[PDB]
Amino acid sequence: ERQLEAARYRSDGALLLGASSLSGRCWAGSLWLFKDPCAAPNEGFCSAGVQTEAGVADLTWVGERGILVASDSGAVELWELDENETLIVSKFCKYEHDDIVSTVSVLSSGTQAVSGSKDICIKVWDLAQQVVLSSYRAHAAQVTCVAASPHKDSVFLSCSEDNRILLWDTRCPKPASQIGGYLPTSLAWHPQQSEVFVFGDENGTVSLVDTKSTSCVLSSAVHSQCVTGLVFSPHSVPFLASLSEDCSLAVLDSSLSELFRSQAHRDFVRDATWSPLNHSLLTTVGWDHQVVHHVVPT
Amino acid sequence: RVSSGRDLNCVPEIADTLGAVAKQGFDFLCMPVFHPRFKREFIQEPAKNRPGPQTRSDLLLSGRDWNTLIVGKLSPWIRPDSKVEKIRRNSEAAMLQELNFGAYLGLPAFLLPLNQEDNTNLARVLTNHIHTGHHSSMFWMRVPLVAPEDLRDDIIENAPTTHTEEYSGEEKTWMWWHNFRTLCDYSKRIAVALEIGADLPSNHVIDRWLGEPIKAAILPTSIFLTNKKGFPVLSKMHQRLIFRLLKLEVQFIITGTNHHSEKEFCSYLQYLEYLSQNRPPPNAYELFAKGYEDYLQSPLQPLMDNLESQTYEVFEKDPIKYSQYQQAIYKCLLDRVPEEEKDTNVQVLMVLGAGRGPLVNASLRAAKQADRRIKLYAVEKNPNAVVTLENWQFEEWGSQVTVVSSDTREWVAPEKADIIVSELLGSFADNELSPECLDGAQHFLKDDGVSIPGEYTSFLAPISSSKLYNEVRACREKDRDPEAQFEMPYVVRLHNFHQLSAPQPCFTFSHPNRDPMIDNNRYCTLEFPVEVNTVLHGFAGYFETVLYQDITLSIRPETHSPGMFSWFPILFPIKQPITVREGQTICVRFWRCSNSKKVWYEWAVTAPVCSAIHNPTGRSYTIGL
Amino acid sequence: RVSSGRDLNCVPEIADTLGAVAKQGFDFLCMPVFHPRFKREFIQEPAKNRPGPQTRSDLLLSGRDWNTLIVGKLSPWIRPDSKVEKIRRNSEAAMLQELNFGAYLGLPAFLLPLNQEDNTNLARVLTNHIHTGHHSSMFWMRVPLVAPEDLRDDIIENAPTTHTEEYSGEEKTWMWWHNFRTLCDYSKRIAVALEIGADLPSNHVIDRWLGEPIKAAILPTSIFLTNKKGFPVLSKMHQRLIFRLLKLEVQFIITGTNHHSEKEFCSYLQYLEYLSQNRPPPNAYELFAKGYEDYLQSPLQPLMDNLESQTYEVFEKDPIKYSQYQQAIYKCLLDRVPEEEKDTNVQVLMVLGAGRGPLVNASLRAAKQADRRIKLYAVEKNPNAVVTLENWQFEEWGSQVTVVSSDTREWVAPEKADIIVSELLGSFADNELSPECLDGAQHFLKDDGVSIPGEYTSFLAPISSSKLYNEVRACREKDRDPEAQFEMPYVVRLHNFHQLSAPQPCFTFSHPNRDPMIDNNRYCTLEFPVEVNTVLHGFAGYFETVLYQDITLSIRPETHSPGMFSWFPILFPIKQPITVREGQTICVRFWRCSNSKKVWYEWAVTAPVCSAIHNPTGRSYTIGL
Amino acid sequence: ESQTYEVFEKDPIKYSQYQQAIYKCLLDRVPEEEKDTNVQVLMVLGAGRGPLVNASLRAAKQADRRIKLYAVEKNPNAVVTLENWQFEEWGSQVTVVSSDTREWVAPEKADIIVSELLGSFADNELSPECLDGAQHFLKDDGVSIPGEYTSFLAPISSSKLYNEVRACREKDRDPEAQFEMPYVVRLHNFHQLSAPQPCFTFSHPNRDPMIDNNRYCTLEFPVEVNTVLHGFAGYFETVLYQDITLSIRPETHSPGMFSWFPILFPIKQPITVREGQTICVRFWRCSNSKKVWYEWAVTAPVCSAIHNPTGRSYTIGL
Ligand SMILES: Nc1ncnc2c1ccn2[C@@H]1O[C@H]([C@H](O)c2ccc(Cl)c(F)c2)[C@@H](O)[C@H]1O
Ligand SMILES: Nc1ncnc2c1ccn2[C@@H]1O[C@H]([C@H](O)c2ccc(Cl)c(F)c2)[C@@H](O)[C@H]1O
Ligand SMILES: Nc1ncnc2c1ccn2[C@@H]1O[C@H]([C@H](O)c2ccc(Cl)c(F)c2)[C@@H](O)[C@H]1O
Repeated sequence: ERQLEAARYRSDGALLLGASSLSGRCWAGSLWLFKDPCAAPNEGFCSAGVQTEAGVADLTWVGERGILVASDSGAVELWELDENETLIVSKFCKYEHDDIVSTVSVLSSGTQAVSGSKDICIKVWDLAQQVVLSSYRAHAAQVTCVAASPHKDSVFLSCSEDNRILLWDTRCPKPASQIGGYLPTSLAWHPQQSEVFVFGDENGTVSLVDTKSTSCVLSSAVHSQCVTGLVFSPHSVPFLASLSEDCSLAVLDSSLSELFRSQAHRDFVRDATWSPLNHSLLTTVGWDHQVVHHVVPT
Repeated sequence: RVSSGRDLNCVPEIADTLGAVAKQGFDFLCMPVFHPRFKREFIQEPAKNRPGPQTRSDLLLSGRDWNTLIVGKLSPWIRPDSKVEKIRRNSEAAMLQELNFGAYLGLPAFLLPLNQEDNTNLARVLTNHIHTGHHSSMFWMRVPLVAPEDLRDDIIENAPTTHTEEYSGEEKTWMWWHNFRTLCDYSKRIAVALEIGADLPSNHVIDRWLGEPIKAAILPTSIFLTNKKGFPVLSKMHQRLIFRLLKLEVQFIITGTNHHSEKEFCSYLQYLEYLSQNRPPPNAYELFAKGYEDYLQSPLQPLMDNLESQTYEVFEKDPIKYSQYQQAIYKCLLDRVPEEEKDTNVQVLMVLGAGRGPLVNASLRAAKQADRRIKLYAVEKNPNAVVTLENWQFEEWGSQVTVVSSDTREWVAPEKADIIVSELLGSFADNELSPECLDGAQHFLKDDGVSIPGEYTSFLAPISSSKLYNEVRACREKDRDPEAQFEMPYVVRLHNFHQLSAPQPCFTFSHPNRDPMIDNNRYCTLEFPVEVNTVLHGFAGYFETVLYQDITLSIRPETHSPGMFSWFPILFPIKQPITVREGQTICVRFWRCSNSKKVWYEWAVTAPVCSAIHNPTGRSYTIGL
Repeated sequence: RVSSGRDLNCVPEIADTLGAVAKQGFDFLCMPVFHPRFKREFIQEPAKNRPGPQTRSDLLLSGRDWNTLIVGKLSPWIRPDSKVEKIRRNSEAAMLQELNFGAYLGLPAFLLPLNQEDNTNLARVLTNHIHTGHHSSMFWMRVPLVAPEDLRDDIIENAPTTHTEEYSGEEKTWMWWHNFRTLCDYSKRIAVALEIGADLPSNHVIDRWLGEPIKAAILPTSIFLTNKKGFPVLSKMHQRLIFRLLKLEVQFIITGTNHHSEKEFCSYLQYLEYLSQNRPPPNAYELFAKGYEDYLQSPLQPLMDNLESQTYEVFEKDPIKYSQYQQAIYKCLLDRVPEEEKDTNVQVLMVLGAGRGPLVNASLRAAKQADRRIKLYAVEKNPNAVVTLENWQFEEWGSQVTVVSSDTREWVAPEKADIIVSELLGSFADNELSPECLDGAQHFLKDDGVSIPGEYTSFLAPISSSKLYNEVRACREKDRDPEAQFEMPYVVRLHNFHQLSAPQPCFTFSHPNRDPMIDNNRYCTLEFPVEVNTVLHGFAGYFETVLYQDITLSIRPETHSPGMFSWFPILFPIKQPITVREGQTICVRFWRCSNSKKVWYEWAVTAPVCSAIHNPTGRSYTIGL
Repeated sequence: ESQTYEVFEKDPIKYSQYQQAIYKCLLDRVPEEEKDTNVQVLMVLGAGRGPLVNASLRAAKQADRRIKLYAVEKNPNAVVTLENWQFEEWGSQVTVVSSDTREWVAPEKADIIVSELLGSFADNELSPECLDGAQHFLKDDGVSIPGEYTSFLAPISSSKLYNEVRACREKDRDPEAQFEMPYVVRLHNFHQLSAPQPCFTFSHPNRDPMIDNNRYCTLEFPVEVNTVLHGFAGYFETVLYQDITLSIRPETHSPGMFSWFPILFPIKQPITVREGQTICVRFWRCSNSKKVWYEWAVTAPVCSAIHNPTGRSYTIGL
């Protein structure tokens, strides 16, 4: 597994890595836990490691010991670190989607998750009951990104290759609503203004949108290629880490101005996780098998 | 009976996956040739210098498994019609890279999706791959009956799904395909993989695909209902569509995930097999013509050419045709000779164009059951068939039959006929030149003589068939007009086509013919009302004949003689296909032309648009006199 | 094993005769279609009005039997070249009547005799049967090795048989055939039925038939000697001719009455099966050639085209080719690195055009055998083959092999090479453009670096083969020059041909190229002594390559590497056959031409007659740069 | 051929525009305080028989600036004219170079490159490839004259022209290859169905790391009449230097310039178009290492086949 797909820091600072082999003889995936982020991604120096039967398109921490994974086989899978946190064993593997599950997001309560897929469907999951509560054929093309509301279970965002950014509220009879330019590729809810979000497009542009007066507030030509990710810093006045297929990491302020720029990666930058311990430390992983630990000038 | 494939978008280990698919009973596997998520960069650094092998090795499977079991697929991220220039350029290099790797592997088919209106650059890139090297492989365009945008759930508050009917708009994915294959110059290597959704569209949407080259039908697991004992089944409306696809011999593809885990994945395939074994039983015509489906042949010219022995044998194997002829002569003998003249009045029967002798034996069988006296004359110009007749005469018939080795138009008959019996008709009734032959024989028929058949009429019907139009297109030859193939009729068992309007009569001939002037030349205008949106490619031709009073023969589908499988319909192509919208009228013009040497047809379309006059002066096709 | 037939001029009852023939073991029956003695009239009264059936009926055998078991026969009285006009006129009508009846019957072959010098009108009447109606049938011309006049007993007192050797006179029956097939315009439907006699002529006479389309060999029962047990046997010279005929897969025919009475009749067939089983055994080169005999193919262009995975697989299946390459690399390392430097010296080896890695594996086996250190670079411009190389490098080779996905003429190498190894040669040595590819790699070769191969030379030989001439002629295509097929080389496993002179070297290339300016363009003149009377139809091409010192590869017949059969010879045809008399010299000219985009050959014959210059400026054929 | 150069040289307007473009550039590059010290290296790429060398001489006399000319030309037949001109009139001032601009290893670097490598469809004579190969020897602040060029397409109707193309059928080739290649024609009896819209543009010098002279363009032409579409007229516009320009686009045509006629891209089958409909055309500029070609398709109101796929009927030699 050379292609690093995801990097997520948990509360204490343990770094979770998601990886897959996108070439060569075998096309499988792997999950890893590094209680020492500096030893990443060396397999001989990890705390926990598992080999999944298919690739890892997306993942999310579920609490502190649970790992929800979007698989290439069309399954949504839940893994669980044991008592000692030395093994990552499987709890459920449910094949409900009819194609690659490309995106996954844990809803506010940590009791439900929203999955998105190349099969055009968005599913809501009850993690404990291990079943699908709702399936929405809302888009007209591959679901690119699904991002749950930081505080409401019935609220979440979706974007797709059909050029639609949908704002969902499952309390309405028609849950989804279209939000007001190229195809939407990434979504990130603001952690402070919980009625504001950012989205990245396939042309490199990053936009700031307001949920109430939905008509797009600010936009910046950040990248020369597709925006793969937008991750907010743990600061009270947070910074936005934007990552791209242009193999570069950017760090923006609140006016979307570039403060930091890292061209350390030699391949696609897939994820970015800000450390809970040092808020100026941001970790990015890429298809070049590099785990790059950055020191953002906050 | 059912050739099936498994569509996967996840193949962790190809030998392992192929072993499981084969175990499940599938004949083939559609899979990605590169990892579907492995986006590659061809222009910008540092992503363009990505090391390592770009995909798995060709050594993983044997050459025969690559040639027979694997159908490649284009990576979902490849978007040659993207509105972003960079994505478009990267997607063009990636598309050629995937198609070339597929050609390197010797794959028998490669899938490419039509999932939007604009596919111009996808078509240009595929046309370019076709015009490079000498690979020769099939291309399968994945195209749904219903676009995703038109089958979505009505759950977007500020974008409602329109519940009003839009006739043309419901056929949009047909236009997707039509434009794509028009841009690709009707390549015979480009075909349709029709994707079948959960809720079938209106009949007119399903019928847009009649005549289209459908090579595959994609059945997702999510469309299957669950039966009494929990096994996957399909709706009755879906089942009928399955039966149509079985007739075209399509390859069924199962896509999606296993949603019937309690019954395993081969259950979906086993249900398909059940519909295949228990399909509505076919007719004897379907049993007979098996092998001749849309195979173009030249219409026989038994006047100009001497038919071969085995050609006579195939046309003689028609019990219905000869029993109708026997019944026609039987009835005529009774109507001519009353019981008080049962011995005194001998009837002079002249079989004109006797062949190897099936009509002479029908004339004998009709005289035994009618208990009438007959004097037979078997006239035949083919000296090869006359050998058969003269051996029959010497060994069985005797003095009763006089075999004449001559053309009916030259023969100076010693006696006059009470009845003339002939089989000088073709699939378009007068295309074998029966009027000219029987006209030349009228001088020796009694002033009260009966011709059997007494009348014949040809029928035309406008048809749509991109498969047939491509078949005619392939009949181009050296040393002749490069478009002469479209200016001549073909005899073909029409299979994958759509009849756009009901057959209307074209040309009729009555025998004997009184009217002083004769003139076997004709001119006919026909107006066909079309109730569908379609593409006109030619006209199907048929015939009806009155042997004697209520005894008749027909190949006009609606009145077809039960059991008569000999004559196939004829097809008059047109050089350029014509777009026709619902409610429009197709107006065709047919002329039957002739000089002292040859007879021919000429034809033009005059509405909704004009075509050129086809076969002017018989420049590409004539029937020898 | 031996496909046989029975020739009869007496068939009293067709089914009984057929059954008897089939009981004896014959696959087919040559018989008359009309009674041989039944002379017919077409012009004069009263004999023209002869009644009854003119022959047996077609209803006597199934169409399947007429199509596979009967070979028709021209009646011995039919003489279209008679000096008597009446006989000439009747014979034309009867010849058409018979050929037409054979076509009516669907006979797979029809025999016609060439038993005199002039058959002009026989040819004209056959050509006109071929241009009338619907075809497929084969015409077997019954022509004797020795004319009856030349083998008659010397028992005429006032007309002695000539005892003088007449070189061309003894070959007169070949000219009977040649003139006939020249008049009939080399019809593919016209073949030879060669008749063998009691006395065989000189080898030159037999050799006249090399390259001719012999489809049958007629063995009369009177030519068989009787062994001590009463069994029919053949002379050792006749047995040699039979082995020659088995190589061409001719159908053997037994004509004449049974002359081994107490020894039954199937004994003639038993003897043929005996010679067939006890023939000189085919070699390993003959084992692999099966099915490829005289089948024309386009020579591969690995620089212009990306070879397919299965093409790489056939060219790797040559153990002789790679054992020679390994031996050449092994010997070279020893000459470059002495034993005292075995651990401190690293040899930079570069495989240029590595394909799927067989030369990389051979380099690895040679460095281990020699106990020397090598640093490998595998250069390959086909990105699909680079996939195979990179999956090999990751799994087995490791860092020792650096895989370079590039064209050798563009690569900016990070180091110089001690040895360059390549297999960029084709069937005519430089036809894949190895000179231009290795010249482009010379800048990164050490001033004292070795090239494997270091040298290659193409060879040419004039050939006769009317069979290959007709295969080339059939390659006419639309949308191109009607003669382009004669101005391009073909890779063909030459089988039915005559080599008319020993191969001679044509073009030679050395690497590294010490000669400044040098130029890969060539002009060569060759003079080929010919000792036979013949017809030239083209030139076979071959090659020899010196990998290193005395380690060589060759496809030149006299120096052929035994066991290496991946490469078949090339064929450079000519537009028009050229007559060559014994003692004459054939002089050919060959050019190797080029610009910055293309390379091609041009050629002309200048003696004994000139031809046009073939492929001027690569108008019909170029090799892509 | 000699007489072909003679017909294209007979254009006083074209050469006076070129003279004015070089005159303006010399002033903008060399201030009055450097009138003698700064000699300007002018490289005429594709000098022909010498009308641009004389325009470069006429522009240096009226601008009163010092120039060192290099007349590069690959046609050895035209080089004979240039070398006789050099010996008899120009002298040491002009260095005649017998080479392709893409191969020439220049001794010096150019301040200005002057070229006439344009055709009726702007880049159809392969000017982008030729000037791209000459960029290595242009100064880091060098000026290319012309600096820019754009081609223009317009849908046309002409049953007379469609019949003329139809008559260009030949033996030994595709019977429809005549409709898959452009023609240079003085368009007379025709109807322009919609206003010309720009197609492909090239800027010299070209910075962008990737280069790629390949292009793809979609054009939507609004048609206000009922008509029959038979092909597309092609024209060009070029910026020699700032406000000095040349054009064959009818509406902006250079007054007096009669040399270059418009180009015509035919279509295999005529397309019926009703008033209010939009003709949508797609053009691609394609290439390999050996040749460059165009491919084109109509996509509205109805689709046509892609014309000239892979340059099967027409290619421009590199
Ligand atoms: N003017 C003429 N005068 C005398 N005979 C004529 C003509 C023109 C055609 N014929 C013959 O009619 C037969 C008929 O078409 C037929 C009969 C039976 C079978 Cl099964 C069949 F296939 C076809 C053929 O045998 C033709 O040779
Ligand atoms: N200028 C160039 N630079 C880099 N590679 C180049 C060229 C020109 C050709 N090649 C390659 O040489 C190989 C050789 O012909 C070969 C090897 C092995 C087998 Cl079995 C076989 F059939 C053919 C092919 O793989 C070609 O792609
Ligand atoms: N890559 C190259 N390197 C060097 N010279 C090159 C090229 C390509 C073309 N040329 C020359 O440019 C001239 C130009 O087209 C021209 C100039 C003047 C008149 Cl009047 C005219 F008709 C045409 C011709 O003389 C061509 O030979």
